[PDB]
Amino acid sequence: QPRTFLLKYNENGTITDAVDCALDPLSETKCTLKSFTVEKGIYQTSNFRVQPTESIVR
Amino acid sequence: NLVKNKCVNFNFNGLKGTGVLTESNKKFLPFQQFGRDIADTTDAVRDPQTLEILDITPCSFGGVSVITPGTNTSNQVAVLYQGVNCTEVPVAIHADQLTPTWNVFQTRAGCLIGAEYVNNSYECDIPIGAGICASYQSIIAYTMSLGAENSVAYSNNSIAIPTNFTISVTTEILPVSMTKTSVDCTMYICGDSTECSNLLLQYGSFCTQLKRALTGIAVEQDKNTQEVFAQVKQIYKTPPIKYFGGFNFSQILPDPSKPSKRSPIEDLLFNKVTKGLTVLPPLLTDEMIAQYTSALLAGTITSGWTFGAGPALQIPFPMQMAYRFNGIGVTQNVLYENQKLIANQFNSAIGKIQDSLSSTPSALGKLQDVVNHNAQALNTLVKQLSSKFGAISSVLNDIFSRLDPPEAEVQIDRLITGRLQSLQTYVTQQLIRAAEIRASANLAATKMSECVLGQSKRVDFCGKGYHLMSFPQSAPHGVVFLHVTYVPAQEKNFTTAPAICHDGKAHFPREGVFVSNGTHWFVTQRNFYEPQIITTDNTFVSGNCDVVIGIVNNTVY
Amino acid sequence: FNKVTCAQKFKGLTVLPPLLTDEMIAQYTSALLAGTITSGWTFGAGPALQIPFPMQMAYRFNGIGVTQNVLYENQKLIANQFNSAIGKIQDSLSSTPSALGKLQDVVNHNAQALNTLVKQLS
Amino acid sequence: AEIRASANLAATKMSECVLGQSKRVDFCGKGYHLMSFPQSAPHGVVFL
Amino acid sequence: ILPVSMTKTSVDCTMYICGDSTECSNLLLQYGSFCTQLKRALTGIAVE
Amino acid sequence: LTPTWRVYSTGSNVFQTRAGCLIGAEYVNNSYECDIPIGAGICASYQQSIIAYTMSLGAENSVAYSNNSIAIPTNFTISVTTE
Ligand SMILES: *[C@@H]1O[C@H](CO)[C@@H](O)[C@H](O)[C@H]1NC(C)=O
Ligand SMILES: *[C@@H]1O[C@H](CO)[C@@H](O)[C@H](O)[C@H]1NC(C)=O
Ligand SMILES: *[C@@H]1O[C@H](CO)[C@@H](O)[C@H](O)[C@H]1NC(C)=O
Ligand SMILES: *[C@@H]1O[C@H](CO)[C@@H](O)[C@H](O)[C@H]1NC(C)=O
Ligand SMILES: *[C@@H]1O[C@H](CO)[C@@H](O)[C@H](O)[C@H]1NC(C)=O
Ligand SMILES: *[C@@H]1O[C@H](CO)[C@@H](O)[C@H](O)[C@H]1NC(C)=O
Ligand SMILES: *[C@@H]1O[C@H](CO)[C@@H](O)[C@H](O)[C@H]1NC(C)=O
Repeated sequence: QPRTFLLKYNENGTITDAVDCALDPLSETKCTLKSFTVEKGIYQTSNFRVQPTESIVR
Repeated sequence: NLVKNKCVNFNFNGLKGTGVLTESNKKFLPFQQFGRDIADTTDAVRDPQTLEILDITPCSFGGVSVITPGTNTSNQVAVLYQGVNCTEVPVAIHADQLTPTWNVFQTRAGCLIGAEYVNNSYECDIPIGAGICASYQSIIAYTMSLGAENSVAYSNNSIAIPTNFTISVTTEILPVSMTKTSVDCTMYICGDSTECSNLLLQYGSFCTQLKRALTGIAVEQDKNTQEVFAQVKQIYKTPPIKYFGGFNFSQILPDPSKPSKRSPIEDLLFNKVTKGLTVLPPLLTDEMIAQYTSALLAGTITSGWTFGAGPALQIPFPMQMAYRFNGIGVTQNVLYENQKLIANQFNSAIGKIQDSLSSTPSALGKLQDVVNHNAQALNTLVKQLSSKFGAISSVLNDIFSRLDPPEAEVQIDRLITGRLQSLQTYVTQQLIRAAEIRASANLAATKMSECVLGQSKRVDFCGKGYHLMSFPQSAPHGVVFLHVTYVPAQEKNFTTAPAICHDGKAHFPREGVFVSNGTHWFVTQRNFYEPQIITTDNTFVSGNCDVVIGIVNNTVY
Repeated sequence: FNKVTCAQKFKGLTVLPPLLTDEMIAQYTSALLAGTITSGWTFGAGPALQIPFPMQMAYRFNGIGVTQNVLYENQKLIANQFNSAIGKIQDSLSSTPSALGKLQDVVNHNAQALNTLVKQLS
Repeated sequence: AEIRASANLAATKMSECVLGQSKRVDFCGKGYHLMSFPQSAPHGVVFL
Repeated sequence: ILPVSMTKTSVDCTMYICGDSTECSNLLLQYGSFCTQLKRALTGIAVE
Repeated sequence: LTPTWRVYSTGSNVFQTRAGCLIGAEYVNNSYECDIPIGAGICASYQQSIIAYTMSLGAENSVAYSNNSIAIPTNFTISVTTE
């Protein structure tokens, strides 16, 4: 399933945690902000929620 | 098959793209086929198999905004939809987790889902727009309040004359200068590669222009400091004795025990504020800037304000304040009769200045914003080196060794353009930010001249209220002012009249207003209740009686 | 408000509504207008202190160096002159001889920049 | 940036021409200033 | 008459450059952090 | 490097500054007004030779906060500036 993930590394090429974007508005904001920590405030997302459907050949 | 009202990828006549088919509109004609609006992208298409029309629409261009109480606290969200009304169904198909976070409130900006609207109003916390704000266990949307409701009982023949004052000190923070940055263009974009330099000089004086532009910014920062401070070439010294008529200045005068001679307030301010690139040091160091501040501070405690217009003329502080009180419109007798009270109020007020700065998280925020901005820009510029810029490798040497000479020239040119484009973007930001700092520097210089070197009659310029004094304090990349203001208090109502007619002649007050408690009429100034017996000295006879509206009978004698 | 007087959402262009609405801004000016009539130049430097308007006019007349008796002895004449002057303001602005052009140029430039951004996509 | 300069200028007129009497020449209109009245406008302010 | 505020405009960088092209996402990402730089710059204007 | 460049690379007239190392100027213990800015309160000028020093803010004049004491002018001077 095509998704977008924010992979985090600890200077050793190993993932400590990953943000699953498009899962919910909270995670999508972290995906747009490119940071696991979000400061207090209002932010605008990049519309990662929607995904393309099956292509229609015509 | 064909699918309507979905996010499918349309492929009519080999035209790729993702959109929504919708229905047939726009009045398609045999000549008008594959039509497009000002947005182009062929918003309307004709079916290949049939003759129907499909209007392509972008897949859920909602541009939603998410409100967060910060990850430090508990996680919560309230998505605000811009333009979309209460229905909120751009793409109903989506993961079930965020379906509840589409508790429905329709604002002017749009429908807000994820918080409960509260009919109560409070000071704005998280601005959501359209006169609505947010506040976190659960975030609540509340209409902002313009302030406490107040009403003035306006009435003719009625005046409210103050009977008390209050000495108040307020803190004003103004950035004065940025951090000078110098960059070697050859070293920045062509690292350890002489062959790269052989191609860089082929581009021309593009590198020279960027270096020259940053030079003007760097020399301007020293000018800004020379404008706010360095306004008095003479360096005065605080008198040995420090008995300034009961007034206390130990919190602002330089501390002999301090190695850097910074004042206790200045020390508090300093602590709070925290290749190819270079950070040039400022011409005026803190030890010299603070010396400039001490000279102005020592030149205002004694010698009055005269020192800002010529020679310094000694004037005892109790007398100096009296004159300043005359400026606000209060007879000097008030200062001398209440010297003990005013001195205590000034001492108490200045004592709380340090606590106000320490307690406030946003204290010295203006100075910190400058530091956090240019430092971020330098970090962002450095990260541009790792950017590929559509090249085989960010390493110049790598491209040379792994590619043929006629094939390399394409790639380095691609990389050289990318690095140059990123570098000139940073210079443009610095130039724009320099203008903003320059405006503050000019504003700070004006306040130094008008509020410190003299007394300003401008309303709400030095401080909130009637301006009395001003004391500057040095700060990292900025200045701090301590405005001393006059604020009336304890007002009482009195009955007034435009004029008093005696022996057939109208008597207008030379200064102050006419007051009377109900028995006898009096003359008091407009900023302090000081009753005075009406005589011919304080009232000038002008014009015949029976020509003014609202006169009252009385015996002026 | 009357005389001052889209499809870009497809390409990502958006307009953020102001935090303070027009009614909210208009309410702020009403407080300032009410504050400066009942009280004179005192509400901006502490608690508001009531004063009759002719008394306030006389003392503002004293600011320019004119004695108070001038205002009181010509209260009717001054009021009529002031009243007629206010009336001419409405019709002068209603003619719109590019008087409100300073505000409209801000809107025109903003629309011009957005328009040229979309046209550059072609 | 230009708007901010004008916005700051409007604040000074708000605090001096309306909140008090200004002795600055040609600041609050032409002639000896007496008082001023703010009026809201779309994306701007108007002084009388 | 003095202007006070201008129109607050925010533009999504990815949508403007790439017209729903998944492959273009990769390229723009490789270009660098100009997308975040422009959004942050416009955000400061809107707040101001 | 060339022999002429070595003279300005290492010599007797060496005076390290916060800005960096300075060669070709002699550090004078006296202080005068700034002529050519260098950095960190250091200014240089060509007196015969190039001399580096610390800029002086101004003359040290002390006034007396003597209470029951006042100084009033007995003359005046009209001057014209230029902006
Ligand atoms: C005025 O206020 C001060 C402090 O607010 C208070 O100490 C004093 O008693 C009051 N009355 C007089 C006459 O000063
Ligand atoms: C000023 O206040 C400080 C606070 O501790 C005190 O130590 C000092 O004696 C005071 N000086 C005068 C002159 O009031
Ligand atoms: C009102 O003022 C008169 C004038 O001195 C005085 O005789 C009388 O006691 C006052 N009445 C009060 C303060 O209630
Ligand atoms: C005072 O104001 C009231 C309110 O209408 C008015 O009726 C009365 O005539 C006024 N008195 C004077 C002397 O202006
Ligand atoms: C007192 O007031 C009355 C009525 O306002 C007026 O006619 C008269 O001239 C005034 N003076 C004397 C001395 O009566
Ligand atoms: C003047 O100041 C001194 C301290 O320098 C103090 O002892 C004296 O009481 C003050 N008053 C004079 C004598 O005017
Ligand atoms: C001082 O006054 C005398 C008047 O004779 C004259 O020398 C001049 O006007 C004044 N001097 C200066 C330097 O202004």
